[PDB]
Amino acid sequence: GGPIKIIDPEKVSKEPDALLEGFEWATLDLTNETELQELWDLLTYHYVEDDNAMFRFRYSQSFLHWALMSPGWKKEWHVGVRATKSRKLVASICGVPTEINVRNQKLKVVEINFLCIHKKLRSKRLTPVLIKEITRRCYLNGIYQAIYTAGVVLPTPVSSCRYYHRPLDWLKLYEVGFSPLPAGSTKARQITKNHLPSTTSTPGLRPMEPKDIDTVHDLLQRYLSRFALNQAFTREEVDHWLVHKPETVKEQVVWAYVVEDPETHKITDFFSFYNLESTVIQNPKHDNVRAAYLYYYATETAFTNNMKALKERLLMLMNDALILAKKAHFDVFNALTLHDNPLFLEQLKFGAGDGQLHFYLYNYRTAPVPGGVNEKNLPDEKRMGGVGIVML
Ligand SMILES: CCCCCCCCCCCCCC(=O)SCCNC(=O)CCNC(=O)[C@H](O)C(C)(C)COP(=O)(O)OP(=O)(O)OC[C@H]1O[C@@H](n2cnc3c(N)ncnc32)[C@H](O)[C@@H]1OP(=O)(O)O
Ligand SMILES: Cc1ccnc(C)c1COc1c(Cl)cc(-c2ccnc(N3CCNCC3)c2)cc1Cl
Repeated sequence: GGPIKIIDPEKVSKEPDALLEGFEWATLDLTNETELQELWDLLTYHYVEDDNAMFRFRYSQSFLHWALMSPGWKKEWHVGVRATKSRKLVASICGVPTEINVRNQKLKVVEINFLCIHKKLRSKRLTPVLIKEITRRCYLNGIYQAIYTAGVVLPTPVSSCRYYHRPLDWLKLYEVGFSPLPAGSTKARQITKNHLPSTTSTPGLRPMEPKDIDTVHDLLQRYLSRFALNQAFTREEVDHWLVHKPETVKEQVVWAYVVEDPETHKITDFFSFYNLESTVIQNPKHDNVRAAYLYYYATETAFTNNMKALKERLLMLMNDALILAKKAHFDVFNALTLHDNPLFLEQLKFGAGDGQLHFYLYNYRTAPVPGGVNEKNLPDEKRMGGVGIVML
C-alpha cells in the first residue's frame, strides 16, 4: 500500500480553526504537575466506559506521565480545550511520535490517544474539531500519518482484536459484577479453577535490569518483524517502555521480566505487563479494579518455526506472568488476540470479553491485517502474524 495524499507544507495553516463559543485551545505542559492533575481530573470522570456504565478507565498520573512523555515527545501534541472564563479543562486529544512497520515499509507517525470530551459537551460535533487541530499541529512538524485504536467502528479499519480477561482474584471480580457464577457451581469451585501456583517455573526468570536493554531490544525487533503491522522500537523506547525507574517513578506502571539462560546466560525470552486500574462506578463493596495488561514479549523459540514448540514455551512464560501479577496484587490480567496470543489465551483460562479494539491508520492505505480471531470472533492460530503493536 502507501500514503493516501501528499501534504503541501506551504498550505498548512499557522492558526487553528474556531471553537464553540466560550472555549479556546490550550497546549498542556505535562511537566507542570497542576496541568497533569487537570488532565487526570478530566479523564477520571469522563474517559472510556464499558457499554453497561459499570467500569471507567482510571489512568493514574504516573501512567500518564509515562504514556505521554516518551522519546521524541512534543508538548505541542498535548492538546486541551478550556472554558474561557473558568479556565477549566473540558476536552483533550494527545499524540506521541513513534515509527511503525507496515508490511516492511517503515513509517514516521503519531500515536493518537486520550481523546476525551467532558460529558456536558458531548454530541456537539467537537470531536472532528479536535481531530483536525491535532492533525494541523502534526503537519507543521512534518508528520503526516497516524495510528490509533478505538472501541467503535469507523471507516476502513486495518484489523480488529478481542479482549480477554484471566481472573487473578476471582471473588473480587465476582463482587464487582464483572465475573459470572456459571451456573451449577460454587465460589470455591471458581476459586479452585483460577488458583495459581505460588512460584514461577521458568528457569532463570528474573526482573529486567537496565543492563538487559541492548539484548532485549534485539530480541524484540526480531520477534516483532513476524508481524505485518508492528512498532519499530528504538533503544530509547525499550528503555522508556520496559524499564521501570524506582528513583524517579513513585507509583510503578511497567513490569518487565527476562529469561537469562542458566547455561549460556544469554536472554532467551522476556515478557512485560502494565498497571491500569478501572474505577468501579456504582458499587458498595468495592471502589477499584486493579488490572494488569499484557504488553510486549518475545521468545527465541519462535524462530524454530515450530508452532507446537512456541505454544509450549508461551504456556509456561505466560503462566509465570499470571503468577507474578497475582503476587503484585493485581485482580485480573488482560490480553488481546494480537501477537501469538491465541496460542495460550483459552488454555490458561482467560475468559472472552465483550470489548473489541479496532486498529486504524491515518493517510495510509494497506490491505486488511489478521487480528488473531476468525469470523465467529474467537481465537485462531491460523489468523495471527498480523497485529504486532500494543497501544495503551
Ligand atoms: C497525521 C496526524 C493525524 C492525527 C489524527 C489522526 C486521527 C485520530 C482520530 C482520533 C482517535 C482517537 C483515539 C482514542 O483516544 S479512542 C478513546 C475515545 N475516548 C472515549 O471513548 C472516552 C469517552 N468518550 C468521549 O469522550 C466521547 O464520546 C468522544 C470524545 C469519544 C466522542 O465525542 P462525542 O460523543 O461528543 O461526539 P461528537 O459529537 O464530538 O462527534 C461525533 C463524531 O466523532 C466520531 N467519533 C466517535 N468516537 C470516536 C473515536 N473514538 N475516535 C474517532 N472518532 C470518533 C464519530 O464518528 C462521529 O463522527 P460522524 O458520526 O460525524 O461520522
Ligand atoms: C473488563 C474491563 C475492566 C475495566 N474496564 C473495562 C471497560 C472492561 C471491559 O472490557 C473492555 C471493553 Cl468492553 C472496552 C475497552 C475499550 C473500548 C474502547 N476503547 C478502549 N481504549 C483503551 C485502549 N486505547 C483506545 C481506547 C478500550 C477495554 C476493555 Cl478492557
